[PDB]
Amino acid sequence: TWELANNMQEAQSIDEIYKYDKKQQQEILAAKPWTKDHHYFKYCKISALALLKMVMHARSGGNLAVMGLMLGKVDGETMIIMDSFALPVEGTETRVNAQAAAYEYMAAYIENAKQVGRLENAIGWYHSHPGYGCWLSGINVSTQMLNQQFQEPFVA
Amino acid sequence: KCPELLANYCDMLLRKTPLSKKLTSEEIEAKLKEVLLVLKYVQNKDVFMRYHKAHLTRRLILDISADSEIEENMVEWLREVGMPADYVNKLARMFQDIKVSEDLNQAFKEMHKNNKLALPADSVNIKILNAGAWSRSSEKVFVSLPTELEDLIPEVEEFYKKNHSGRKLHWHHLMSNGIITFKNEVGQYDLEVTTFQLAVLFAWNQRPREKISFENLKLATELPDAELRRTLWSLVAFPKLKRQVLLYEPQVNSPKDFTEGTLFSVNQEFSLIKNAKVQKRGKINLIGRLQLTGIVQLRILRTQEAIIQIMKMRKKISNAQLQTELVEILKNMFLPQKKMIKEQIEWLIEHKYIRRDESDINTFIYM
Repeated sequence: TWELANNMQEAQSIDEIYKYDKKQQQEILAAKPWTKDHHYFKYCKISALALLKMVMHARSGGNLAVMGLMLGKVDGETMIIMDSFALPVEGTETRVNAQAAAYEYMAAYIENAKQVGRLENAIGWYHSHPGYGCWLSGINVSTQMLNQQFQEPFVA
Repeated sequence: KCPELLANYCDMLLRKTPLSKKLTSEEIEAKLKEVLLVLKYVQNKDVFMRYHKAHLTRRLILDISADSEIEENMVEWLREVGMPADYVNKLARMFQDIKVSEDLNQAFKEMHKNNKLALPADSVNIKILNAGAWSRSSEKVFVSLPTELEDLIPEVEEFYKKNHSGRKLHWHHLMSNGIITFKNEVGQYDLEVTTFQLAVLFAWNQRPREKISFENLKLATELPDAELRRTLWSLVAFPKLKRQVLLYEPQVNSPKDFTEGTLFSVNQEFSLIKNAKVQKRGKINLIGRLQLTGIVQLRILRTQEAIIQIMKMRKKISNAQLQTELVEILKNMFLPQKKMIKEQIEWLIEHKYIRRDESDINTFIYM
């Protein structure tokens, strides 16, 4: 009464976005709306859990640099991300190279998540910049070139 | 590569270093230019630069240069052919110091001409050169100079202090030269010797010829032990000599080592005669061509990603700022030099990892 609405089991569109419409995803992937115009998706929505996981990975990296993946989906004009997944990469705070460890790690973690019950796919990647703002460098630009031109749904 | 040998060719052309008396005309200078072209084609120029600097120091400190204009133009020719700027700056400083030393010697001769010193004022010459360019070592070795020169060093020091107060003069006895007069019976022949050789020869002068031992000579000359032996090699193993002035060696052996307690003695009737016929007014030069004066690849890999780190931190930077940040970062590792940082600088710009600004010659841009 004091909170009026409260919540036993009812929800709204806020809880609706957490689902997997297989037919809808298949038809948007087949139609490929963003392949026809450059000025497609401008809204990216990322869940809290992914945010805190990314922040903890960056902090655990310390003064050095870390790097990991992300999981989600695309819906119409907007992009949805709701999972973060770190990688065991090492290197100097000015450059990091993904060795064979990460190559064997992303596939293994994806298979483990599929066994768990997860159904999302790779959507992008996150990289920590220790101090020098937030801007893509030349190598980052080339990598994003190749990633978005081979794996059209992507974001850095 | 040939390197030093090629430098020897320069020593045969620019000046009469030793057997370089074969000079015809200025056309040889043109040949020297061809040699410079070789220096452009060949690699490992550090050894060639060091040999050229040593030859220039030997020629200038002895005043045996065949020509002066050619030597002056050699610096410009080397700069045009391409060489490190440090060598060119050092050569320019050496030439300027040599030019100033003539005026200093003239002033010393003109001013101090009443005290009479020991020798005539027209027989003593003083050449003071900057130690930051004309020398690299900083080790002092006693020579126990004779009483004749014991009254000349203080006068030069006093004159230098009076004229240019604020600087300290450290006399270098290894590069000094002089002429002494012998009285070896048949012929009195002048001999050119350095300071150590002069001390060794004058040690056995207070008691006729006589005979002295190695220990006595070492205790008298007070030289730096092993170096003294080297001086003996100059007075016992003179190349192309019919009869050495100090014709002794006791138990034969060789002048290289194993002196032990050999009793060296001067030969009063030594056959030191020019052309082996009447040494009435001969002169012998005994100085000769003496001119006494973290692995790299694993270490160079350290700094390049340090520069790239400084660049990825901030896009816009100047040369001085880059040097300051680089040396600020690399203090925990080895202390950086100047040549390594420069080498990395053009290694970076040649790989086009950075862009040189057109409006400003010093401003750099990341990629």
